[PDB]
Amino acid sequence: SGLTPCKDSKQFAKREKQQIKKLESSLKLYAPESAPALALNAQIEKTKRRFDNYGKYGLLCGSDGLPHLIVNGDQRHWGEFITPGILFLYIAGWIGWVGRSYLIAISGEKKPAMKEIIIDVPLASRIIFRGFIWPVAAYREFLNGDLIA
Amino acid sequence: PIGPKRGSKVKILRRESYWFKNVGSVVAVDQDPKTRYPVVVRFAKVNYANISTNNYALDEVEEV
Amino acid sequence: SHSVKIYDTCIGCTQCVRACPTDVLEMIPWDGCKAKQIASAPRTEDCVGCKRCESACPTDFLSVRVYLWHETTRSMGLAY
Amino acid sequence: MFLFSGRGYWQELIESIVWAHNKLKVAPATQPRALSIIQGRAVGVTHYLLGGIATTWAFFLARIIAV
Amino acid sequence: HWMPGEPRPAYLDGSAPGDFGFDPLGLGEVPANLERYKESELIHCRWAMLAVPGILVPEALGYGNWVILAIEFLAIAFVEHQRSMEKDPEKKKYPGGAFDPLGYSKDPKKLEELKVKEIKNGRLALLAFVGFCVQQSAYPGTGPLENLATHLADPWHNNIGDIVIP
Amino acid sequence: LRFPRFSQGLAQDPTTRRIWFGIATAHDFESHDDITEERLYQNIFASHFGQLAIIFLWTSGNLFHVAWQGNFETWVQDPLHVRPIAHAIWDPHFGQPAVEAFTRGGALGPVNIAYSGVYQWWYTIGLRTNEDLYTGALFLLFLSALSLIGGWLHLQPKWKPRVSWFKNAESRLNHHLSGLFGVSSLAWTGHLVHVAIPASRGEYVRWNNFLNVLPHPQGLGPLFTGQWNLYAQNPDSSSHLFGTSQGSGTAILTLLGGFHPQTQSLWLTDMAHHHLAIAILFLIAGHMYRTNFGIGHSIKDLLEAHIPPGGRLGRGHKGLYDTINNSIHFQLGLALASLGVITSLVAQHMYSLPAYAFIAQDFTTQAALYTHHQYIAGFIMTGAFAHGAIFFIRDYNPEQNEDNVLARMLDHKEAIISHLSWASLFLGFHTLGLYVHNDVMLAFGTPEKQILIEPIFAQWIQSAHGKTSYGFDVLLSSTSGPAFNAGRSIWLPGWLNAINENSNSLFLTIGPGDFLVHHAIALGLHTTTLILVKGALDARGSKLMPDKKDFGYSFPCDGPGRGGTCDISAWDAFYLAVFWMLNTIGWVTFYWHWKHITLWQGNVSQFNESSTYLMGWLRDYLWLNSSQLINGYNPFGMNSLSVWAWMFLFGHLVWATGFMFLISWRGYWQELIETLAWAHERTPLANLIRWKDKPVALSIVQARLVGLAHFSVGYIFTYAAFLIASTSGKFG
Amino acid sequence: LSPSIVISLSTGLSLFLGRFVFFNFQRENVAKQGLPEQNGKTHFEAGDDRAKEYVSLLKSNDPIGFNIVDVLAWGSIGHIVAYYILATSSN
Ligand code: CLA
Ligand code: CLA
Ligand code: CLA
Ligand code: CLA
Ligand SMILES: CC1=C(/C=C/C(C)=C/C=C/C(C)=C/C=C/C=C(C)/C=C/C=C(C)/C=C/C2=C(C)CCCC2(C)C)C(C)(C)CCC1
Ligand code: SF4
Ligand code: SF4
Repeated sequence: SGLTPCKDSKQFAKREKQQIKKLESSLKLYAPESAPALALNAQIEKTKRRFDNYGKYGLLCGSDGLPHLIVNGDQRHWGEFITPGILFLYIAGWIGWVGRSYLIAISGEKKPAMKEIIIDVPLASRIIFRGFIWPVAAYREFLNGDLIA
Repeated sequence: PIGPKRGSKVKILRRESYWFKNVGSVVAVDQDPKTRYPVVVRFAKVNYANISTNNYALDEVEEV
Repeated sequence: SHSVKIYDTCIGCTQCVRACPTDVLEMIPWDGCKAKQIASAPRTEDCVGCKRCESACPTDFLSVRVYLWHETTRSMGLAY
Repeated sequence: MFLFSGRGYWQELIESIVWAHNKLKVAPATQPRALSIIQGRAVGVTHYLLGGIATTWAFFLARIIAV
Repeated sequence: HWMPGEPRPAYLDGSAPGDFGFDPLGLGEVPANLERYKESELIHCRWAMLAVPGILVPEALGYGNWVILAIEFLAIAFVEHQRSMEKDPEKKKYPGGAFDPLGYSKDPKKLEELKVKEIKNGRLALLAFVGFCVQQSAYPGTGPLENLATHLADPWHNNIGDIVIP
Repeated sequence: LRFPRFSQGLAQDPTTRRIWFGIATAHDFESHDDITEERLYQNIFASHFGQLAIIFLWTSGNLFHVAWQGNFETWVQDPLHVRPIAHAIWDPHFGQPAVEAFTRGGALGPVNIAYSGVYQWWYTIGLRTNEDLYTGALFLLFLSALSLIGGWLHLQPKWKPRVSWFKNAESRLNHHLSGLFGVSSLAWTGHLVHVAIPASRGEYVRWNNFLNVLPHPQGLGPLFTGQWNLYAQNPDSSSHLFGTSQGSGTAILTLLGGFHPQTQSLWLTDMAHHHLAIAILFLIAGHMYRTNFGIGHSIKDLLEAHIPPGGRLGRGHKGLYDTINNSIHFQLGLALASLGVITSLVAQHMYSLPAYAFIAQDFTTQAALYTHHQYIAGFIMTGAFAHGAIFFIRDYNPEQNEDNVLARMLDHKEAIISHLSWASLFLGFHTLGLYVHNDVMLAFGTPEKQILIEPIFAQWIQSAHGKTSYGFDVLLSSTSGPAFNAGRSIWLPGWLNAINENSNSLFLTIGPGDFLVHHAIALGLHTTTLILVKGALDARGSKLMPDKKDFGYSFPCDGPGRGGTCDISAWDAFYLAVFWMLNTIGWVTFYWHWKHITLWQGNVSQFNESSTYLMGWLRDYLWLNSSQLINGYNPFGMNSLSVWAWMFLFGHLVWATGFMFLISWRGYWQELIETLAWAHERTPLANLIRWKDKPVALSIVQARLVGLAHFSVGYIFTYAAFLIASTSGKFG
Repeated sequence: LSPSIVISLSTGLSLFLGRFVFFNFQRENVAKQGLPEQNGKTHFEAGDDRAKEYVSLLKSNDPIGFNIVDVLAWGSIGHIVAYYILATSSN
């Protein structure tokens, strides 16, 4: 959509050069072997590697020199939004399933409210491993009809 | 004996009650033919006034 | 003044009568409950509307209800 | 939000939220309650003072160090 | 029946002609809906059966492929309005009367067997028309007979792999 | 009975609450003493007449003051280098430097520059001199007098309409559709053809000669013979100068599309055709319903027969006709929703497709009209939801509407409310997170780490409309498509030329900042809807207060029992939603103003680069553009922007004053007034004077209303001052 | 090119269709839906003295009951279509 790749972005190169020039301005103030100078020299390399990696991944830059993210579902940009999205969904489902399974276990007690303050660690440690298979567990429970009260 | 047997589980049908469509345990029922709300029910959840006991009529209680 | 109404879900525990700071309510005999009594509101012209009576009713919903209405000197709590 | 508003609205909102939680058997045994009348006042003034004092602090410190 | 091992819906007992207990969506629960759907299905079957040879015959006779007006509008509107004016549920699906001078309604069992055969052939013709319509999209400007000839060139397979996976 | 005479309860009140509540409850006809349905309807009729009387008077003042103290004749000659004048200034407090500083335009004294855009509208519709404005003012005065006379006459006992006349819904719809909407548009087309177009082509048509001038050389011949194409031949040339005959055509009904090259507004021959088509459609649509002539539809049977056979909607629409007809708050709620939607649409369309000559080059006028009509829409929407809640409280009858769509609405209110909560939380969480991430990333000196997301879907829509700034090549942007070939020879060239001109506001270019601000707007809309819908659905009662319907629409609270019941009435849900409405409209107007000012300055890259983090908004928009406004008066002197600085400070003061009513509550002030009353009573030479009504503090509900009024007034005045000062300090 | 005076034979065809083929259908729906009502009563019997149906205009001597109202309703359709053909052509 009028976007150019990072590796061929003159404004991207200008941003990198300007940041490096600004960083090197403070390097001249200290002795070359001093600890502040050693710490500063490690910052320039980090900037260089970051810019190289951004160029190497085929990110798209506009007229500003800043990368843009395409989330329409293009197969060449699945790492921007699609790939991290499924990971977040899996992790959030794990957390939710563990939290839901803990409450059901203690609901049958005489005083279920007491277990919400003093957490039963031996009981909680067993349920934690069970969240690994939460997609299959939820898929099977939905079909059987036990998901909704 | 008039009313549901004590110890049973009952469902509340009163519209304005905090425990509408909830299940409670019968504590006692009054055998006096003049009492208007003899059935005494006890609930696990307290209402907004921190009370878990209330009296209901015969037609406000459904036996589950 | 305000309007105070008493309904038949009363159990006659006498808390509202003790909570009134203006002597509006009183208890009368009534064979409709175990306590054989029910509350009454004969002097509603002295009610100020502080609703201390409703904070004392223990039923699922209040057996004593206060509805605010035309306000006078007595119901405004004015001393000047 | 705490200074301008009241307690009944939030209790009713929490009622709807609790219904949606009950629908999926994730209803906590400790019934959620909105903050009391006195607590809602105390929360508002704390944030008010914190925000004002922090704004003035940052403004003064950034201005006077530079010049 | 439609697929063995599946319980049939209560409203499809296998007594109706052409019935095979097919309703994965359950769109025929209401009796009035079932009568309307029966009539609509019959009309669709008859029209498709009347139409398909009129599409095929051109290409076979070499006159071309399948790819006054006021009189036509008047006639069709009048015919459809007059059909809609009928009130009997049974006469709408089968009008009989003088419309069948050949008298093929004399025998009851033969009548029912004819009804089943007509329903089956109507479903087949409807599927054939859907096939024609989808075929025209894949190969524009090519009639079905030319497609059959191209299949005769390579009688191996229904050439969907050339389309589904380009 | 002394005051108010319509309420006995308030008349007996011995305190100052009597006056306040007499003022506040004056127009609530349903709560007055000894009211009836007939009396209520007749009062509403008379009130509507009185309202129509005031609109015609307000319009006449503008015309009279422009004609008497304006420079309309001078502005017409050179529209692009003259400042419109609203009225004159006569203030005895003025100093000598202020008298000379405000003397602008061709006037000989202090004047006010008009930002309402009436000069352009009147110029476009055919007025050219002051005598026309005077005649218009006289006619509007006559109309106002006629409205007042009609109202008085229909308030008389002999001419009082009956209740059954007002409930005749089928006859009213026929007359309002065909007569009010169709004939009016037809008459406006007749005006445009007869007067407006010949005036735009250099010919003067007035009352004394319009019966001797043919609007078209061929007259009415082509219309009856069916040769309607002769009315579109020889259209206006692209070199035409507005108001002069150079390059003018002879067509009266065209479908060119695009903009006039000189005025940058829609062609005058397109408006005539558009209004003709609209008038014909509305005239045809007005014969649907049944009247005394034995043909048509009945709305009662139309609703009753739309019931899905599956039973997934209950009984369907049964009983809704009487529910709508017998309830007046239901009628008012439906009018306000449509009015708000079309007001928003007007605001969105008037800035991108200007209709008036020489209004696209007036930068202050165009920014004021968008902010004016967008703030009104929010208030109308809040009113629609408030009157829906009032209807649910008052007019709803559960037995009549059993198991229809309304009962099923009330049945599952918990599911609707809990989902708007999820949508609002999701939007707010993620929008704030992205904004803060960008803020931190740029604060640490590494702007290349920002999360910038291109709004691909809106860009695709723009490309499908014919914009070629993205290269998607879809639909109208594709020359080989079926869509392009259909209209290539009717309207496509002009529209395509106009849309690809990047100097106007037709489908501007968008980026990540537009994405973020659009999602902020969506969050605001969802949250305001959530508050209003929760109030409306919980108006009848909830678990905390099952019998809320017995206490009316507005009441203070239900005491401190059961944990506390502040702000529990349905009136308090409306009062909370006004803050969110103001916040959302503020976001919308901030976005519009910054984008357009950056476009006008020629440095559109500044918005494209700074809008993505929250420090850019505060530094490059508010701090940067308020430099000229606060310099209205300084220790050295003053200029013509001093009034806007004074308005700025005045709005700040009122907004800050509203906080006192919103935060501090009643019990403190009554205890203060006790001591004040004692002190007055025990003072020599001053206790000879006595009050007649005892002083008391403001009621619980009244204070919320007062604080809200202060808050809103300060908000509006401050933003108006800032907007006008910033936009007119650079472009005039 | 047939002119404006001849193409308006569409009015004749519309009147023919209104009286002979579409007459029965229109009368059935009119009686099925009936007069508009407010609170279970028609507009005239509820008090509105200007909502009484006109029966003098409905009195017709036609064998099937064709009326001037139906004449106007069915002839208005013919003129609209006639001008649609005259306008769509000659572009
Ligand atoms: C594990 C517990 C748990 C689960 C399964 C849910 C599930 C749900 N909540 Mg929820 N909620 C929770 C805890 C939980 N909540 C807590 C503790 C709070 C108070 C902070 C809320 C406050 C809340 C609101 C205000 C709303 C929901 C809503 C919802 C529903 C929409 C989906 C969603 O994620 O909303 C988003 C949920 C959140 C943003 C909550 C934050 C997540 C918390 C921090 C996780 C806490 C986990 C806890 C420590 C478990 C410990 C387990 C351990 C013993 C092993 C969904 C059914 C929405 C709805 O549909 O209406 C009811 C809604 O509007 N929730
Ligand atoms: C031809 C018949 C006719 C006409 C013209 C009217 C006209 C009117 N009636 Mg009415 N009425 C009629 C028959 C008619 N009635 C009949 C038969 C009945 C009995 C069934 C009634 C019963 C009745 C009642 C009970 C009431 C009215 C009222 C009104 C007035 C409402 C004002 C209005 O709509 O704003 C005019 C609105 C528009 C023209 C359209 C606004 C919306 C559009 C979409 C906006 C378009 C704007 C456009 C872009 C131009 C703006 C730009 C510009 C600023 C430059 C209006 C004068 C009300 C009243 O009393 O008013 C005094 C009222 O209460 N009528
Ligand atoms: C800047 C002020 C402000 C803010 C941030 C909010 C925010 C919110 N309001 Mg709100 N409101 C405000 C002013 C504000 N309001 C005012 C002035 C009024 C008028 C009185 C209202 C009236 C109002 C109503 C009537 C309603 C809301 C609701 C909401 C919530 C829904 C919006 C959303 O998406 O949540 C986004 C969430 C956030 C912005 C919270 C972010 C906080 C972060 C994540 C915490 C980070 C962790 C923390 C720092 C660690 C703790 C450290 C320790 C030292 C404390 C949201 C929390 C609605 C609600 O609650 O229903 C859902 C609702 O119904 N508001
Ligand atoms: C900017 C907002 C604002 C303003 C102006 C005020 C003003 C005031 N507050 Mg206050 N307050 C505020 C916000 C504000 N408060 C907030 C947010 C809170 C927290 C809830 C409080 C809490 C608070 C408390 C708790 C108390 C006050 C009190 C007072 C009064 C102090 C005594 C006095 O007369 O002062 C002098 C008055 C002024 C400075 C205002 C007038 C300014 C100019 C001179 C107006 C001149 C206009 C002139 C008459 C011409 C008008 C003519 C007309 C035709 C237009 C004063 C009126 C106290 C009180 O009751 O009095 C003892 C008190 O006890 N306030
Ligand atoms: C053609 C076209 C189109 C279309 C579109 C559309 C179709 C849209 C729609 C839209 C819509 C569709 C909207 C809506 C809205 C809504 C609203 C705004 C609502 C409101 C509501 C309310 C206000 C309520 C009230 C109430 C209540 C609450 C209760 C009681 C009752 C009542 C009613 C009163 C498009 C553009 C695509 C494209 C181009 C062309
Ligand atoms: S409202 Fe207060 S004064 Fe009135 S009866 Fe109740 S407790 Fe007594
Ligand atoms: S009003 Fe309440 S407290 Fe008083 S007797 Fe009745 S139930 Fe008891």
